[PDB]
Amino acid sequence: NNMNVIIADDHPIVLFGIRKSLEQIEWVNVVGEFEDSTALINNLPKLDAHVLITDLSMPGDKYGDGITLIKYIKRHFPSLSIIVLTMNNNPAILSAVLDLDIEGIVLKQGAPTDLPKALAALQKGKKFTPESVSRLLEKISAGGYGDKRLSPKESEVLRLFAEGFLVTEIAKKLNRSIKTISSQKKSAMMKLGVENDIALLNYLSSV
Amino acid sequence: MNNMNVIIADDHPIVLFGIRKSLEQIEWVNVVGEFEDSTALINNLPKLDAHVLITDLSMPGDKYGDGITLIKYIKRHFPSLSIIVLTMNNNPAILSAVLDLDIEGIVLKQGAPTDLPKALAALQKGKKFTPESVSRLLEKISAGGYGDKRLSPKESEVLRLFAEGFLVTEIAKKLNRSIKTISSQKKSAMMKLGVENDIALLNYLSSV
Amino acid sequence: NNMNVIIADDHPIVLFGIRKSLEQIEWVNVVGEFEDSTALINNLPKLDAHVLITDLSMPGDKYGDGITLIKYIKRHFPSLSIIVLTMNNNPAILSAVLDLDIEGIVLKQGAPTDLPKALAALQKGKKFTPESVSRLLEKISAGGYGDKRLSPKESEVLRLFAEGFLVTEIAKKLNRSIKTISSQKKSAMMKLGVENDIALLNYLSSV
Amino acid sequence: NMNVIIADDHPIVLFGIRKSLEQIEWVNVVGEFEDSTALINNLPKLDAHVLITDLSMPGDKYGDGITLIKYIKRHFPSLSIIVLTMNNNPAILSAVLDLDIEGIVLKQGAPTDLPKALAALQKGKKFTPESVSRLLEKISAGGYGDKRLSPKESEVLRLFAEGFLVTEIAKKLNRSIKTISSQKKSAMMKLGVENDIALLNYLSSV
Amino acid sequence: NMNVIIADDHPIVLFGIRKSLEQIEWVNVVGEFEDSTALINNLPKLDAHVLITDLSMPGDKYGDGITLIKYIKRHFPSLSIIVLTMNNNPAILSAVLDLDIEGIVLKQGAPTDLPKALAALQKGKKFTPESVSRLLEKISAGGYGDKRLSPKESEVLRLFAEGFLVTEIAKKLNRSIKTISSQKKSAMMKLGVENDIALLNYLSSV
Amino acid sequence: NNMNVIIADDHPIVLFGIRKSLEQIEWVNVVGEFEDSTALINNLPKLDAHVLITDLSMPGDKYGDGITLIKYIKRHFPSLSIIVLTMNNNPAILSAVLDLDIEGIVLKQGAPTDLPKALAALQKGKKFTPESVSRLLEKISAGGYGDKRLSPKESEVLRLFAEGFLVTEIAKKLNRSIKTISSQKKSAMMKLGVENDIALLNYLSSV
Repeated sequence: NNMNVIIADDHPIVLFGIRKSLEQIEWVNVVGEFEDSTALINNLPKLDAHVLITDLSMPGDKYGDGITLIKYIKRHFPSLSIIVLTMNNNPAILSAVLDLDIEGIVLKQGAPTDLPKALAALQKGKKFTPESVSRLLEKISAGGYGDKRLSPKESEVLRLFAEGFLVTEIAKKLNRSIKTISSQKKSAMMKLGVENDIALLNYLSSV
Repeated sequence: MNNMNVIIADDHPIVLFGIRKSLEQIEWVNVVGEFEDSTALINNLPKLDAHVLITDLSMPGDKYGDGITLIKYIKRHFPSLSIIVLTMNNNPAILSAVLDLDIEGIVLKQGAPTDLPKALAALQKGKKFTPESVSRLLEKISAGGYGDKRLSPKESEVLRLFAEGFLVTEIAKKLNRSIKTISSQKKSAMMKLGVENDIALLNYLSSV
Repeated sequence: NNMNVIIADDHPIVLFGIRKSLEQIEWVNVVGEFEDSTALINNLPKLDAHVLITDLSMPGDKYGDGITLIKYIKRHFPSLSIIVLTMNNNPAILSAVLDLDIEGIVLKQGAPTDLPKALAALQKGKKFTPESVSRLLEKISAGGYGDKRLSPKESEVLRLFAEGFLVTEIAKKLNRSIKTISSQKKSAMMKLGVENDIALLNYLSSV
Repeated sequence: NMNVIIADDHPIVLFGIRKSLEQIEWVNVVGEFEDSTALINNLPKLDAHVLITDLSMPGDKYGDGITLIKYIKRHFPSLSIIVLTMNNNPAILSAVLDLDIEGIVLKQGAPTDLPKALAALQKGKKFTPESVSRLLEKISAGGYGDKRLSPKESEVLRLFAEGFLVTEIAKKLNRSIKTISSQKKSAMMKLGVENDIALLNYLSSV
Repeated sequence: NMNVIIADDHPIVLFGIRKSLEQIEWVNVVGEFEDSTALINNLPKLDAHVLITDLSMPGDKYGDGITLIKYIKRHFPSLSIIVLTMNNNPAILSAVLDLDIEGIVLKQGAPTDLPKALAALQKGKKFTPESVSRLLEKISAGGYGDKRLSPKESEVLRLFAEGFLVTEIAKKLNRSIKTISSQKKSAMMKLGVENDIALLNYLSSV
Repeated sequence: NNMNVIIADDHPIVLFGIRKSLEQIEWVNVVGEFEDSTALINNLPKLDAHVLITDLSMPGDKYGDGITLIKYIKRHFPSLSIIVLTMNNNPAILSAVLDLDIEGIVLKQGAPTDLPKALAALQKGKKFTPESVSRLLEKISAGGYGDKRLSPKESEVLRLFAEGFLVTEIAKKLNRSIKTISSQKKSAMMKLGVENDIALLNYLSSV
């Protein structure tokens, strides 16, 4: 079946390569290309397509930036399928994009194979997740904070610290020394990526 | 001042004894129970002739929670009880979290000889007690709960766009500045927030 | 069938009155009597009772005051059926008590047969609402704020005022005089029981 | 330089805005509107992301006042908004600031406030003039007035909300019926409520 | 004058509605549409009070059915909506009424219903025809059907949702396994669920 | 690290088997054995226990039944780790018990191997889920409604039906024959376990 597609990307060289790779798929018909979000949004009403392939970092000063722009397109064009094509390999960005409930994400890194597969899955009404995305979602598998998971003893020490126990009181409670629990705490702070107690306690309110 | 019955709880037996002796020198305060652990405190609360509890944060007990969670538990299960938290913990985020429980007040132990009687007096006049020391520690997280040195408008915008999914290079193009300037404003922002990597920065920014 | 009943009232003559009144009903067995909520709550784990008859003004050092005590009993002893017997005839109080999902309210100003009817309805698995309680609920029939409902014109004036229009600007838009809109505004305020514009705006912010 | 759109339906006030912005070299007015429908319909094509707008603007289509501003915020989220208003009511000004916008400028306030607001916006900062802050002091006690409820007043209201009749509050707090009736009456005046149903609804929110 | 927009992709129905409204002197038809894209794209331009629209209108942009109606409500909040539909499923009609629109008119209901809907709108009131109310009585028992769950059926379902086996329920209630199984079957038939998993999911999300 | 344990079960073969299994572990002490929920709740405050091994369907009505009793125990003794033992092999019950956030579940077949593993997992800090539980959860692996997943075509049909398209109008929308769509709807209704359009729509509204 014939699928009408719109491309939105502000990197001319990437846009060029996407156009060329979609021209070799006979059932894909490109009906628009845009370099900023104002032109994209203002023209979506007049173009017959229900697939948008879009990046995250488009310029424009009306309809929001990045994830907020994708949310905006979703709410204002609810029948439009969205594939996000991005160079952002940060795990927390990718999972936040997947929380929006869109067709799929394609990393520009592994993209020669993935974009045609994403479009194939879309034609069959399925979502697509390439190996290169689920690989990066494993780096936030241990509680959303990293590859090195907190040990059971580290987690208890941070739990008591978040409950209002000072290090000496944590030492007194679990029978270990002050040296031991100081290092179990320091170890845990390094894994979470935090430099002081204020920032540690803030971080633990979230998760 | 009218006569006021009081219950005291602290896991340090020497401090518990000390608190009792200080309060026995005040003729309008009468201590009717002392506890070392939270299990015995909770199990005895139903029978004790008092509705004012002065309590620690670091009590042992394997049953009703510990620290802030234990205080929550006491509030829920004994909602007429007035609670003063008497603690050594000076960490601002712990203090504001205890104040969010909507209790009578916090007394820091270093000021207890004068502030603990003032807390009990404020309770009789139906007002909360927050000593100057506690107010000043709360000022060390006055900028968005993360520190005293606030993010500049330029730093906030860089972080905002980073949270939206802009890479540093794309923020530079967006804001029309160099990659060196954006990288510098980001590094400064991360230091003020006290975060060391991007995963930590983005999890932190999911709160705001 | 027989029914075990606990009574709680902090007025000694009323507590005696209730016990004695129920003494006439052969199938009612009074298994406990309380003057304060602390003794009541401390004995509920031990007593086998289907029903608690209680007022709202009991003194108590521990388990809450009034409605909060009723919530407490409903939460911590979830099989206990509750009849609230109260002198409080304020419609918002009675409404808030009925929202807790109890057997029913009986007024101390009620009919001689109201409390016996409530107990009888409970045996049949049904809630009881006395006629006197229904008439009091009619006093807040119009949106919870009173008996006299806001007119369409009054509501439009308050809407525009809540959205930030001055009375002079409401006159211009609605094509009416300042006197007419002032009068409709003054009328709306009297129906809501509100004395100044700050109170009016805070009231409209909630509902 | 900064392009700007202006929306106000009082030509006298619109001249004062256009006059004071003519004095500022780095501001360009690229759009002027008198109703909200024309404003909203043209925002997609206007070469500006800064709007100076009236609160009480005519317009059948997209809402009125605070609701209109929320509508603009939602449909154009990158737009910075400065609200120009004749309304001096503290609760209204408070509710406009809760929208999270660049700021409010009063028409009655000083003539340099709008230049300052635009200058603040250049630096990424909100602007709140002294005239707005002065008016907000009128609701500094819990958003209901200038005079705070005393501890005794608050306890009386708390017990009333729990279902204690005035007679039972008196027995509970060991005081006369006229004392707590007086404290209740005083509390109701500070909140601005005339009867018990209004009082009890007010206490459910806060 | 009440300006009206009409939207239906069945031409027989679309021209029919035009004729129906031309008989009423104070109604002005300002637009006619066969799809939701053209409808939504022109709503900003057209000055209209009311929209008469069906539920199954084509369009690949702004949503389908109920979602299209919600979309129109959010983005054009002054537009009164009358839904004209051939769908007479009570759960659909109930869900459409929950949107807070002017009304529903069934296409197989009487030919005076649409004029009566427009007349009611002009007086500031909602219109619900008797044919719609009759269909709503088919889900009167808790939104699930005509026949309400008995007290005993509800007791059995309650224990089953708590994790009790039928044999355990029988023991607890001093009844036979067959009696409990029969009360369960009967309850499942009233609810319209065919297996235990569907029953539990149905009971948990309610 | 001596671990004090309470057992709550009214089935004698199961109670005996649990105690016998725990007798073999040197660091385990049984400090309570209860055959009804009221005795259990009344004695929880005065026993020094970290772990509760409890039955899902114990007698006693005072504090709730089943899943509701477990939530009640959780809220009133939040530091108490809970292992639920169950004769109920219904997948939807098991997932609802797991949603309570507890140490784990053991089926009735797991008198020997499952409890020592669960208790070892608990001492180390981790949850435990036996193979026998996982195997039964596979029966609801598709969306919580079964093991036969709705196809994309089926899901698109149901989505349009929930939005208020008649079957005739779904055929026009999707450009398929009415016969194909009726067939797709029927098969989708079978997978969900619903018998009429009202149940289907309520199912699609809620979950």
